[PDB]
Amino acid sequence: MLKIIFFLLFLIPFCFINNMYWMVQIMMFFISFIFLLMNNFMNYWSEISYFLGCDMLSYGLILLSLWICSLMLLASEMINKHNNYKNLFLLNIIILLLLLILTFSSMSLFMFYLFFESSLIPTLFLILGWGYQPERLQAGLYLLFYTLLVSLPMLIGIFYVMNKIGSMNFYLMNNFMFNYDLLYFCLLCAFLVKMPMFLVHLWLPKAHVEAPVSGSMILAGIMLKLGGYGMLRVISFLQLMNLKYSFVWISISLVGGVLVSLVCLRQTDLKALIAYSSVAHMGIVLSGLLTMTYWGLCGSYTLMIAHGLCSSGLFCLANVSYERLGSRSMLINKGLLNFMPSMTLWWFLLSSANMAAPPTLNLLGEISLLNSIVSWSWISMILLSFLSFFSAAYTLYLYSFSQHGKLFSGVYSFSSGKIREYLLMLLHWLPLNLLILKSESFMLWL
Amino acid sequence: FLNKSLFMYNLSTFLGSMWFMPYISTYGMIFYPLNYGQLVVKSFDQGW
Amino acid sequence: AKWYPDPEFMKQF
Amino acid sequence: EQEFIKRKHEATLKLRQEFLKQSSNPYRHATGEGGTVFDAGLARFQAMRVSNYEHFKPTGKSFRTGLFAVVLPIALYAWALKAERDGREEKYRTGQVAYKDRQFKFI
Amino acid sequence: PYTVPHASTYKVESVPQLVEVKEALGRQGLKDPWLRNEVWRYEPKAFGTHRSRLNTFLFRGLGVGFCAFLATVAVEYALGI
Amino acid sequence: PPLSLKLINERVLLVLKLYDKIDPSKLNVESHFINDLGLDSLDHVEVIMAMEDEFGFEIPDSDAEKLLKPADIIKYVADKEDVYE
Amino acid sequence: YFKYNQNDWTRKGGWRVIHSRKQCVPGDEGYPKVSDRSAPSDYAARGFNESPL
Amino acid sequence: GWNKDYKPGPYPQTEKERLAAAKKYYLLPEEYKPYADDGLGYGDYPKLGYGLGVEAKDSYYPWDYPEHKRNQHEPISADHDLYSEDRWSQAEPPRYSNAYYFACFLGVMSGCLALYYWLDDKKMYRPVAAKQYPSPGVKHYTFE
Amino acid sequence: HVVSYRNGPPPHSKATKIGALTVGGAMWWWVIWHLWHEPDHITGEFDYPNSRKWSNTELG
Amino acid sequence: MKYLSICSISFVNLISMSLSCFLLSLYFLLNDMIYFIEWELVSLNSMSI
Amino acid sequence: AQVPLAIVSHKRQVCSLYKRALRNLESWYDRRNVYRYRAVQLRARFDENRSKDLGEGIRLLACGQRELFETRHFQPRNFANSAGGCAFEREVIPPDWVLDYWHPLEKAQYPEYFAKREQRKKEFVTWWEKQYGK
Amino acid sequence: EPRSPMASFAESVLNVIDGPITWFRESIVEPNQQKQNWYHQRFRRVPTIDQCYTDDAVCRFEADQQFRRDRMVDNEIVNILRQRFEDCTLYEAPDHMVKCRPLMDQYEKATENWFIKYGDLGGYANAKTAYMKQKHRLIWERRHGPVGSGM
Amino acid sequence: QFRNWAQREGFLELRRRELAGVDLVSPNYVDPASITLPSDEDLGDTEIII
Amino acid sequence: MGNALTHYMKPDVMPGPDVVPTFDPLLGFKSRKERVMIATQEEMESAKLPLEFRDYCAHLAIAYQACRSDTFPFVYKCAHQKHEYLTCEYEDYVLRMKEFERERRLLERQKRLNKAA
Ligand SMILES: CCCCCCCCCCCCCCCCCC(=O)OC[C@H](COP(=O)(O)OCCN)OC(=O)CCCCCCCCCCCCCCCCC
Repeated sequence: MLKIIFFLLFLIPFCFINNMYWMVQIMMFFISFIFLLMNNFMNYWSEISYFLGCDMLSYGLILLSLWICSLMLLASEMINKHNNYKNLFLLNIIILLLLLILTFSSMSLFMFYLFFESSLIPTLFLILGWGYQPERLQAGLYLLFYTLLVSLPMLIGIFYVMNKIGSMNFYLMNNFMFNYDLLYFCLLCAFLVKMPMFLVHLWLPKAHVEAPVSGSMILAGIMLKLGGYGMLRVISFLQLMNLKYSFVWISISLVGGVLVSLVCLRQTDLKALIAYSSVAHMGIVLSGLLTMTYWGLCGSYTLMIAHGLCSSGLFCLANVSYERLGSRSMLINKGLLNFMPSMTLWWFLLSSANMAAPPTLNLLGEISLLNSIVSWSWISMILLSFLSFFSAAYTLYLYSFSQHGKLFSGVYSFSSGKIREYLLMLLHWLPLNLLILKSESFMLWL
Repeated sequence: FLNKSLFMYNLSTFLGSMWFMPYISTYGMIFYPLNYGQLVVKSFDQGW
Repeated sequence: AKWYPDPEFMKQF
Repeated sequence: EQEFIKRKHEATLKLRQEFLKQSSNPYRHATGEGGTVFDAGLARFQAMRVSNYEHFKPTGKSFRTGLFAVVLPIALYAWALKAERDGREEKYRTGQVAYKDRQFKFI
Repeated sequence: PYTVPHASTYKVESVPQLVEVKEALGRQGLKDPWLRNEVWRYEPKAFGTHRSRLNTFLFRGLGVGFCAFLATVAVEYALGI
Repeated sequence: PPLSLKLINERVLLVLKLYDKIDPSKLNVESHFINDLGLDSLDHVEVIMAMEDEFGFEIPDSDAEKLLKPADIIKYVADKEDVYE
Repeated sequence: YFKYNQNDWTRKGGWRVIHSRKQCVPGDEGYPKVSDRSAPSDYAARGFNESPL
Repeated sequence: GWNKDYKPGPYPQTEKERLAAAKKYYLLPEEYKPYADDGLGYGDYPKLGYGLGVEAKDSYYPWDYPEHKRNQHEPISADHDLYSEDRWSQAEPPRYSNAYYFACFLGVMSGCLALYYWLDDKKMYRPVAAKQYPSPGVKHYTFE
Repeated sequence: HVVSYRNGPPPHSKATKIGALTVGGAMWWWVIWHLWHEPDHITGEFDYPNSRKWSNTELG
Repeated sequence: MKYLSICSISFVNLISMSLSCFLLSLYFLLNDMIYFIEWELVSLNSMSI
Repeated sequence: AQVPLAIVSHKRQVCSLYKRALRNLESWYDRRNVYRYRAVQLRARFDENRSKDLGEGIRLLACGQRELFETRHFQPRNFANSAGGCAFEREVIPPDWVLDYWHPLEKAQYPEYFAKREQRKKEFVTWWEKQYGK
Repeated sequence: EPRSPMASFAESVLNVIDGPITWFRESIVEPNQQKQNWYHQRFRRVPTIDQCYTDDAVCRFEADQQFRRDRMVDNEIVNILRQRFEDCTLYEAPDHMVKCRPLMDQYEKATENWFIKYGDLGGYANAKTAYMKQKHRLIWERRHGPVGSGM
Repeated sequence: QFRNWAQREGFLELRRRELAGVDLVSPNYVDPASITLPSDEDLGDTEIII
Repeated sequence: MGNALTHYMKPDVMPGPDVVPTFDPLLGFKSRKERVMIATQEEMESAKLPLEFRDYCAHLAIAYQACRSDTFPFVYKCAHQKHEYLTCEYEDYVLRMKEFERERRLLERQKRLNKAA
């Protein structure tokens, strides 16, 4: 992936040239176009050049990250009009895109760890610099410390695996297997916190409500997918310890996602409800990963890609209504159909995508992740039916109470929808309904 | 006339309103999840 | 952009 | 108790005239920047929803709520999953089922 | 509300139902003040009676239906006996 | 439908002349319902309910206390029907 | 598309048409009739029997 | 106005602090009623609402916000989600207790299940012996 | 949207009365035509045997 | 469109589609045939979505 | 410019009980002659208790409200266009300033209407300055 | 051939449908098309994981790739057999309980053999894991008898 | 990803295996004569997993 | 009430629902004819008849399918011979009723067989 990385490395000096924000967006969408034309990847590692290569898993993750970052520039126009350090913001986005491409193109696990910890810094910069509330300092510190406290012993695990095997390459590490409990806990707890388990989620709504949309989308669409891609790499050589210790994580991640789904029914903040919605569907992803079935891994990767697209799309809607109504809640934003009627179509087309939407990739990820949990045990049926029922109970309450009913009758005059916002909502929904025609690039990574 | 509904009001209330399942599906049953959703918030989102 | 460090944030140091 | 109702009515009339003055303003509407009229109750509700932890103390009622609300269903559900999978694993590894009469062959 | 009527065109004694409920109230020893308000309903000229409305509802066009039945009897005998 | 103030006035005076507890004579739009006429506190509820079953909307209790003559009855009906001509 | 671009055996992802047997009443050609393609390999051929390989 | 400026403070424990808290929330001093500090209580927040619903409030009062049925600086009820017009709120009070509806429904279901599954082994049947089919080797005869 | 006060409807057109007679004639013509041509569905397509006065020599 | 009502346009389209589908349904009874077509989405563990 | 006051009188309570009792009575009895006969019967039942004093009147008011709670219909008749009906607030009219956010080519369809609107904006800002001050 | 007017109408509508498409194929599409040759791609047999050493990784890649390709080949073996059973069900519409029983027997035998070779390996199925499964299974049928009998 | 080629090879392997007596899916990964089969004295107490 | 109520009262007299004959045939030793079929299995499968409607006169249903396919969709011209097919079903139903009635008499004979010893 040297051409993409050098393209972005020479896209770096466009930040220092003024009035070039949309030019950087145009060339990043050109990168996404070229990366659409680079698809020839299969199971093993292809296009190998200077420790960089990808399989279908990493191809889909780089394509998702490139699509999210280009949309993020399109989403963040308030940086451009107020001139709120747009050069520093563009440089942060391009460097974070380099770090996410480099942690996804890693043939060895230590580049994945190194650029995975490097990607925490521009996200922390986005949190601490481009928010709007005094609790920015509470947000980036929770993100940084909840990531670092569990990601620091995983470095000791990495060096323990390296001494035992002698290499970090993902195929040479597939041959070995380990029967150590603490090695399993080090190599799992960092991904178990980085993608939120119910007991360790805390940092997620604090990082999401405070964060700017260009900063909430990179936490929702990706960077929870680092904690899924890490398990997709790690569980291959820790299968016996995973069969010893899966049931506690499956029980926690299936009780959460019901409790988490009951939380969203009793919350009024629009950005916090999508923040807890990221916990519940990747509770399904986390439950499907630790069952090592082939359908579990394939449907897990499908729901990672599709859930990233629909959660970033749902966080797109929560900032359009925020900048027009001054502050977001359920009470202020009640019934926006009479204010913005054309925005309501994307509101339902992306809130329905958060649950099982019929021609989207969210349903195809969800229909095959339920297969692994049902084939795992029949006890899990009771707490899956409640999970999906309460899932579409809360995610239809979002559209339901925000887009129907009487107006607030205390709001002032705001601007209407623009060409940028409808184009922004289109590129989150129509990829969810268009990649189902070639879902094997997002199902089969094996 | 003898108003038979006003006589068997305790039966006519049950035979009308769809054998009480508009009450059963809506009121009193949904209190149990929705109060329990606050108990997760008050004790484990920002509690213990 | 709406909130910036006020002197009340400056007071605790 | 009638004077309490009259005082509440006078406060409600003052807040109603304040709402009618501020919600129907030419000059606040004419700036073009959208927003909300200054409501104290919504801000207090939002910060009660966010900043609630500082009024939480370790009490046996709160410990009982956290025990029988979250930890206890997790414990029984993990025990049920472990018991069912241990029984099915003992049946599967002993040799009591055949390869043709086995559930969930993924085929 | 385009053609409001006068107050003198409504009489209680025209409608037999108001007559019988006034006779029942007179047996009870009480009087109803609002009994002149419902004179425009139960009116036999514009509105129909109970027996005529049921006959024009259930048996409507039955002579036309019997005439069409006899027409199909007449034309079906020429085609197939 | 289409309404005017004279139609509301004709309807209100027609249904008031149909009322038997009030005499058809000595009835005016400025006439008070309590002391000028023989109606008690409970007959005003019957007048308000007759207004409700005629004009198709129900009237609250404090608005029933606010109305004391046919003139503000016409004003109250014309407020909800929004004629204002 | 449904006449000349059917799901052939060489690819996956066409609209694979499977048709049922038509009934035969008296007055049709060959009324005493047994169902054809009764060999097991003839079911679901998708053009494999006419393949040059 | 931010979350650190407008915020529920500590539990008052003083009549003067209770009066200042009632003046802070636009709530009359008799009206204010703080949550009991039992570990899950709300320090310095009024206990409002908690009836049978927000739908129990009259819609004919000229509310400043008719979509929530509240005044301008009237503070929000603490469980405003659960008592809202969506969930678990009624206009009129219910006729019976909550156990009566479930008890009558489950009694009717228990009676119908018992009556149906008691009569499952005795089913009505016409006087018909058996449906006749040509399996090979019946040698079955008519009555001619 | 015509409206009449304290009175019935306005007198209807020729088309509605002609249509009402057409609906009644079509429905009752279909019903009476099917009671004439096929009266066998109401009583029963075949006569039910009593199965009580059957001779024992025929049935054995 | 901006000279013709949506209710009429959709009515003519749906009644022509219903007439065509009834003429299809008349042919399939006399034929007594069932046509079942499929489109391959994902092949996974010899199970085809 | 008055709002209703939250106090309630005993006369108000008896009047509200009479109105709610007649509403429940007409929801129970569909025909108008039977409803009028039962309304005169309820009028006699409420006229027989006028001569009592205040404490017995309060006790009879509480007993009547309790009994009306006991005999309340499961579907009372209510007007649909008023509050509590099915057809209440069928459509939500947005405030008129969204008409201020139209395109000028979209504003060109009603030029006399928008010029009249500008004249009423001048009249409204004059009215707001003379009513609520600066 | 036009026995009923409905069948004659269906034949007429099918002829009106059939005419222009075969004209457009035989007159436009079938001329001006070049005759190129494409071949079904054939693979050699790499040495299996039995001959591979412990430290060798160049041959574990080839054995894992041929194991994945054989898993794919057996996957459409079972998929084609399932479509043969389904086409038996549609073609013998009132008599699928007689004609499709041997086809169901071959399908059940194929599913049993597929689970014996590939079952319970998981998402990460190497050529090493299936060989260890086969060794442990053959040890179990040597000592304890066949799987499902007991012991 | 080899899916159309895998379908073509599926038809071809069902063509050859139906011609011979070899079953349609092989139950074994390799031939059992190449399996070394270590003895029970050599195994001793070793976990055997099916 | 009903015959099933008598099945709760007299199980040895009443046969029950959908009964097999449970008796050696030709007990009266009369000339009982053998029920034969004109049609065979090959044209029965060629006419796509379902397994439920394969009675001893399915060739009348075959002729009804021939008249349906001869005049389609106007199928009101075969109605009389359609009735002919129904009469065959009626005759079959009569035979079923005959067998059931014979069953009752034979169990009544079994009752006096219980009075035989
Ligand atoms: C635990 C055991 C199981 C319990 C299950 C639940 C309870 C079952 C109750 C069964 C009986 C229901 C019917 C009787 C209800 C009580 C009587 C009643 O309230 O009647 C009055 C009611 C109309 O109310 P009314 O006050 O008259 O209104 C107009 C004036 N105000 O009048 C009506 O509503 C009239 C209609 C009554 C319903 C019957 C209509 C059909 C009658 C013929 C039925 C079939 C008979 C033949 C069956 C043959 C079967 C082989």
